[PDB]
Amino acid sequence: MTQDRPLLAVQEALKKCFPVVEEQQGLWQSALRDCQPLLSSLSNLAEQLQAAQNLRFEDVPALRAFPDLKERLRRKQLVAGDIVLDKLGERLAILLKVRDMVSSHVERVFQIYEQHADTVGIDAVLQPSAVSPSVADMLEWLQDIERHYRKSYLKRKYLLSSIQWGDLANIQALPKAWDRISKDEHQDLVQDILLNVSFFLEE
Amino acid sequence: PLLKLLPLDARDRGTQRCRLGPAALHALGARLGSAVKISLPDGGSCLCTAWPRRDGADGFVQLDPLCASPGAAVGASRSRRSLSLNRLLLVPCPPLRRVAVWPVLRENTAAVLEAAQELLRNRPISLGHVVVAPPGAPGLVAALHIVGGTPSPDPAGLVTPRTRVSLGGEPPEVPLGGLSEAADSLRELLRLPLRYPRALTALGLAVPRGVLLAGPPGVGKTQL
Amino acid sequence: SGTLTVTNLLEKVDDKIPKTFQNSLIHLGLNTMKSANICIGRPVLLTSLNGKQEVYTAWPMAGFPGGKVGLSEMAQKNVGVRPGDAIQVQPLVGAVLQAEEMDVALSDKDMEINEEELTGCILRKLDGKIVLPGNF
Ligand SMILES: Nc1ncnc2c1ncn2[C@@H]1O[C@H](COP(=O)(O)OP(=O)(O)OP(=O)(O)O)[C@@H](O)[C@H]1O
Repeated sequence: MTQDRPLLAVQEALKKCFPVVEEQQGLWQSALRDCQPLLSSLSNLAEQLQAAQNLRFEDVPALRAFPDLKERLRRKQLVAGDIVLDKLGERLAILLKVRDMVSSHVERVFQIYEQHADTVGIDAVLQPSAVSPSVADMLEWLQDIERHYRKSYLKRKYLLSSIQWGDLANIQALPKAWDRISKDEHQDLVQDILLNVSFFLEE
Repeated sequence: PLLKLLPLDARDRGTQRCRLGPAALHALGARLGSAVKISLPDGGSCLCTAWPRRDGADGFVQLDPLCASPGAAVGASRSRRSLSLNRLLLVPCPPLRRVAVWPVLRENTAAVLEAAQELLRNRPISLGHVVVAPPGAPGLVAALHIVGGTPSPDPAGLVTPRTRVSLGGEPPEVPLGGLSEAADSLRELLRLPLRYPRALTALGLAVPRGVLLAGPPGVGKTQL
Repeated sequence: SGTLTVTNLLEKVDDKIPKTFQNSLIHLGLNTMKSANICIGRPVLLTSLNGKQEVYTAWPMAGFPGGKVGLSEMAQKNVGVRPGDAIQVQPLVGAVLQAEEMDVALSDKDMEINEEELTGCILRKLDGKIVLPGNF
């Protein structure tokens, strides 16, 4: 009765914390599904601009009656490149909002555990059950989710910050370095944790 | 009481987590995530966080050295050394207000400062310690050396999201004789393209840059 | 207090079972697993009447007829089990440790096989499997 209130104070904090992670995981997957045809379109524009940069426009005998074609074609191609990149900065702002509110909720959970720490023993934290995992497993899984979101955001931000229009082999390799970022992570991390804690959540 | 040492799993690699049994956590009186200083057997020490094993069995110790003394990454456990318990201590961590780091970068100031804040976010660190970046980390900082701090990290302390990060810096074979005559003939050529911070761009040309060494097979040309 | 009856596993249901527990799995009812103090995700030990044993992972099924352990057909061949027999289920209180050297004997002999990528297939599809001598 005296120790009844401290453990149920941490358990409703975990119950509040998990569906927030489910909602932002849906937001993250929608933004990552939107990012790919923009990168394919940017690779097509890099191909067209490198093919225009290879060529001289006075040795072609038909193209002497239009002696200003190069900067006009270059101007239109680069106006389409600025559209695609501004659309891509919008997706990066969505990923930043997801990262910030996930980290604030995880810090709130660890603060309420630090407040209610010494009253409950180690043996109350370590005890598992037939419907729920222990408190220490769920806190460790929340810390893993936070670290995965931080690392994936900074890898995608540095790849998006290395784009220049003076080096065009980089723009045609960007498409596969994005898939190499997505293939290097721990596959299906959030869904397994939510499937493990769903019996604790519904009860 | 003696505890064995085991190699770490694939989920503890680069997480700064020490996996203890329940009797050792009862004897230390530690909570989850509290700071444990491990005095290593072959000199040096490291700082870790206490987390429990899933099995509940007591008699085993695993450790991941990330905040280490320099040249004290001796946590490989091929020979299976045993550690005694008298070598682990529970160390209080006050929060900090200012740190001082010296960075070792991989092969501007704002990106190096942003990568330092991002690595050291919510960690316990001590003085004269190397913080090593985990593999696959984004950015350009490979390591940090801890120099100083205002609440004095000699019994260590915790960096917070609102602490300040500042950048200071203080890092404290066969001679073969017989080729003496030709060893300095090489320098009278090659010393002048070694003292060049674009000074010979400003005044001069370029002495040759294309030397050739010849000799019988065994006079030690590669070692020269 | 330990003797249950075997049955086949419920089909479908492959969107409510985490991907790391796919090839090592038994299913149980919630009141049966509440009775003989088994937790979710922890290993259990299965012993038949012949003395053959296996170590698997429990999952809350919420459905299986109360009193029915569900095993796959490779488990039923490995322990020696027809569907409709008796089996002894226990939880593990000891320790599980990382193996480092595993002598395996190939059965029959197909094309001698690239060994290193056969070892890659073994260590990719079988992870977290608790091994005993004499199991397949
Ligand atoms: N002052 C010296 N002059 C010549 N040889 C020496 C001297 N001191 C040591 N050595 C010997 O010479 C060895 C160096 O051999 P090294 O590989 O440099 O030969 P090399 O002349 O470059 O050979 P190669 O003609 O096959 O390229 C040393 O390991 C040592 O055994």
